Amino acid sequence: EPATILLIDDHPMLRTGVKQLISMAPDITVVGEASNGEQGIELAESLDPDLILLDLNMPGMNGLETLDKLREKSLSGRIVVFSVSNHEEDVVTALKRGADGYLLKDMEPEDLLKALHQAAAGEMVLSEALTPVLAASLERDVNQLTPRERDILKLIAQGLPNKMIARRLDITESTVKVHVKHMLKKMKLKSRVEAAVWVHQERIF
Repeated sequence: EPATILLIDDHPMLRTGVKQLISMAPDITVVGEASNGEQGIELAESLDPDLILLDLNMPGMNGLETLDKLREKSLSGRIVVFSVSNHEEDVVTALKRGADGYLLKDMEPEDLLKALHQAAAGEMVLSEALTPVLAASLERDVNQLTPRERDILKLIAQGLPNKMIARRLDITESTVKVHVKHMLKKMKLKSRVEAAVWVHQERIF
C-alpha cells in the first residue's frame, strides 16, 4: 500500500510536476486534490493522509492562516508547505506554525522527488540548524498518555514514518494514525516535528 498524499494548491504548473514525480514513485500516491484552503482543509481531516502538501501562495495572501486552520484539524500526518518566498525567517515561521517541512517551488526534479518521498514515506528529523529555533518557540501533562500513546510518541519523536511505527509496535497504520491524533491532542503539540523537539528538550525518554 503506497503512502498517501493530499495536494492543496492553486498553482497548475506546480501540481503538474509534483503529480508527474509522484507517478514515478510506486510507494507514494496522490489520494486527493483541492484548489483552495477551505476545500483542502475538510479533505485533509477526512482522508487523514500521510502527507499534505500546502501551497502558501494561493489566492488570498493568507497562506499562514490556511496553515493554521489546517493545523487545527485532527491529523496524524506530516504537513509540508510550498512557497516562492526565499525569506529565511519564513521557513522558521512555517515550522513554528505547524509545518513539518518547507519547500521552494523551483527545485530540480530529482531533488523534489527525494523530498516528496522522504516526507510521505521516509524518516524525517529537523536540522540541527532549526532545532534551537523551534525549541525556543515551545504545560504538557505526559502522564495523561496511555502506554501505547507513549510508545507512539517515542517513535514519532525519532522521525519515523507510519509504516515503520506500525511494524515496530505490531499494529496497523490505521491504528498508528488514531493514536498519533489522540496523543498530539493530549500533549498539545501542533505537529510531529513539534513532538520530536519537545521529547528532545524534556528527554522524557
